[PDB]
Amino acid sequence: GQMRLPSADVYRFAEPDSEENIIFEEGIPIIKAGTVIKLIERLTYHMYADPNFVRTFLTTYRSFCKPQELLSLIIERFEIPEPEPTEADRIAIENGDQPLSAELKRFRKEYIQPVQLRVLNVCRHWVEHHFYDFERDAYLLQRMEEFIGTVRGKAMKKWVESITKIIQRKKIANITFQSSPPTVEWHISRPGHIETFDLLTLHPIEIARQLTLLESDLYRAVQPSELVGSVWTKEDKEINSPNLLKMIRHTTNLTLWFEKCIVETENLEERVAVVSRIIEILQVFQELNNFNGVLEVVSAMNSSPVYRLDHTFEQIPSRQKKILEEAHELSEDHYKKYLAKLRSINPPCVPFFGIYLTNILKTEEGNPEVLKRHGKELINFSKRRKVAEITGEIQQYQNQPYCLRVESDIKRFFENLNPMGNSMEKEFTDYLFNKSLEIEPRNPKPLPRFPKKYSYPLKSPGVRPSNPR
Amino acid sequence: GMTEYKLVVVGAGGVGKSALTIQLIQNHFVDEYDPTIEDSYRKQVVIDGETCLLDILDTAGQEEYSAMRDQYMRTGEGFLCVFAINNTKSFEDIHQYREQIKRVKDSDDVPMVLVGNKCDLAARTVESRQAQDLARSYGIPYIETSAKTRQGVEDAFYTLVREIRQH
Amino acid sequence: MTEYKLVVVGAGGVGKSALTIQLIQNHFVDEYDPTIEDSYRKQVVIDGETCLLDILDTAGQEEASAMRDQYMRTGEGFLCVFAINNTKSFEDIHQYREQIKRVKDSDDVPMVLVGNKCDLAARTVESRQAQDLARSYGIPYIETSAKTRQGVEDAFYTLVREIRQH
Ligand SMILES: Nc1nc2c(ncn2[C@@H]2O[C@H](COP(=O)(O)OP(=O)(O)NP(=O)(O)O)[C@@H](O)[C@H]2O)c(=O)[nH]1
Ligand SMILES: Nc1nc2ccccc2n1Cc1ccc(Cl)cc1
Ligand SMILES: [Mg+2]
Ligand code: NA
Repeated sequence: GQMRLPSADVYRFAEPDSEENIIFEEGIPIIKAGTVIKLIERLTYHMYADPNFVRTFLTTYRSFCKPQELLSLIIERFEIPEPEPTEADRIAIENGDQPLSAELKRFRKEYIQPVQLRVLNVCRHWVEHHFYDFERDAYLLQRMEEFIGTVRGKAMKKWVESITKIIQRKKIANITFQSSPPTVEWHISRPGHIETFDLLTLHPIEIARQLTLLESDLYRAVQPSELVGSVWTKEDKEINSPNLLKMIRHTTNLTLWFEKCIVETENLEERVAVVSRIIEILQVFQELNNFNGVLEVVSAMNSSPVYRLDHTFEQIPSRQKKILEEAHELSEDHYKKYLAKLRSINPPCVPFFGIYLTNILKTEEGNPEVLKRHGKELINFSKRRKVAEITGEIQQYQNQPYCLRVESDIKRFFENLNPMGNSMEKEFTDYLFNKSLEIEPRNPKPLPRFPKKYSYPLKSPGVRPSNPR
Repeated sequence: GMTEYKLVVVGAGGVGKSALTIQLIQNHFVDEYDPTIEDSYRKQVVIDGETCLLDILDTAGQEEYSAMRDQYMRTGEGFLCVFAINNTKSFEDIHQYREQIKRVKDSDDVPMVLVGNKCDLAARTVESRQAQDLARSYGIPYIETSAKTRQGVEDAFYTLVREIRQH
Repeated sequence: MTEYKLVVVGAGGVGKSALTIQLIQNHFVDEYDPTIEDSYRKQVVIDGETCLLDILDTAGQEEASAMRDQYMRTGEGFLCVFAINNTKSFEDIHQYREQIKRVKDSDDVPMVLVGNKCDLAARTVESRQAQDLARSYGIPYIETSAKTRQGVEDAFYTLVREIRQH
């Protein structure tokens, strides 16, 4: 039969399951709702491990349990009482013999050791992947160090000593490919001549490669702590979501730079070369699976200042019109084709983050924190699982690095790009629209002519890579 | 077959804007939602006896992607311009949202409604008279909605569809 | 996108975690932090088909030896890992093979035999002895280095192909 459990009066996690404390979804069970005690019981269950549940719980628990209270609860979970000797053990002891202790030994092997090990696995995941709780609360860290450092007994010793070392390393805190990255490509601007770097003088292949490295690094830096609780939308967003906001502000600045390059090129023929070059960069973004970059370009082409430039669009070569149209169709029908393409490509890639943000926000806003059942309020865990499914998808695409070499000067050029200068947003985007009206006036105003501004050749070197020995 | 209206929700972030479409599209009577579900933003409705399909774009959460607003806005035939009645800044933002919609659509007469949203129990700071005066100055309807009781939600969307039909 | 549940098993310290993290992140873990149970996901195109690998990284330490049935029930294929400089880890392979067969009640479970740490010169298990064992199981044998990446994709993606053809 099943193992007997400690009395629920001395050990709270032995209370029987009921609809008043846990609800399952319709082959391990999936929890729809439960009390925090039942969630922690199942987080550290003696019958099975649930590593996805550990990630889901540690990512989302702060919406229903404070970090200090979580630590108290898992320490309480860890301290399991052992059963008393049975009648057969008693009779052996009364005869001076050693008891078999069959039930005690089974309870240690099949209940205490698995639960305790799974408590330690929660601690290990907490420290390794959610260390910000301890960075923000030094006393919480002290309590965790004390708990781990005072676990006795040889069965847990290997993991206790390991977790102690992991904590110490995390307090004071390399990529291998077997193929070489391709050679860095140069066009008009030559290596070290950063003062000539510009949209048309850097090689369009290398523009796309270095922006992809930059945008990949920015994408990979965003942690779930910046997302759960919708904190990037709230008043403290600069404090709680700095890596996400840096990533978005890069994307915005690049889009505005593309628009600015276009509408400040007043000569029609030169402006066609600028737009064609940007579409070539978009083609390389597509080849690199940099979907953020693809949409940076598409957003620029759909902006009010650029979208209305019919004379410019008319002269774009047909094959580039088709490249731009295909990229635009990724966003149609609520990103239907983008979502399918993201799920089909071979990473590395750079996802577009905005869809994730909308889905996290709407999941949090559209589902209640608790479910009321039989007079009790149960934590709505299904809502947290949905949020963690999104943060898990984000994290899955953060693992794979790009096999591309950094060019430090080109990287710095794009890190320092500042198309708006000291201007506020409205002043700047009104400027861009007024430039658009200047260079291609509204009908029936005639189209003026403008002098050339570039002294170097406008012919693109193309976007197929070269390879000398 | 039936007419499809492409509606776009615009307005300041962080003040409960997303509750408007969630409460509309929702199972009205079960507070639950999966936004990842294909067509969680499409709803067949009957307005003045005529059946139509609403396709609602609400990019709530993407407000910092400010250079994408033009692209998102151009997809729409009618617009809900949403502010929170306890956030004066979000009300002051309305003028620039409307100007941007007019530019993107290249029209001075774009179907739109002004929506004042009650997203919590914090003190109201925009009185309804202020918002009515603003809507009248623009020639557009004003609807107030609750983010919690679903009051006003149908009226906001149906009024906008009537603005499209009567354009 | 088809989903595949892979499980990495073998004696403590043979490199199950280093192999998995090299696959997932292209990074070699120098530290020896004994695993309790970890899980990873990887989208990857294999033979032109996109799939999603769920990779369960398990405990090799003997103190966790009573907790294995639960993960063997869920896994669809198993990487059975030993280290080519540790004869005891090779002798431990057959215990894992027999337990997997018992739990899944099947003689036909997708598996790959993996001899890890092949970057080290001081080998104590010869390739022939491991190959003989793999043939007796009907499964391929792949030598790997989590340090250099040699054989790493081959080991995991061969296991995927065996699940796909199962
Ligand atoms: N030279 C070399 N060292 C390796 C290789 N794989 C792992 N190691 C080293 O061997 C040690 C143990 O690796 P680890 O991945 O933790 O082994 P494990 O099988 O997961 N251990 P456990 O079962 O306790 O979780 C580490 O110091 C690691 O760097 C390899 O291919 N080559
Ligand atoms: N006609 C057209 N097809 C598009 C597809 C996707 C994005 C924008 C698109 N435009 C407008 C446009 C693009 C570029 C220039 Cl330079 C001038 C207008
Ligand atoms: Mg390990
Ligand atoms: Na206010």
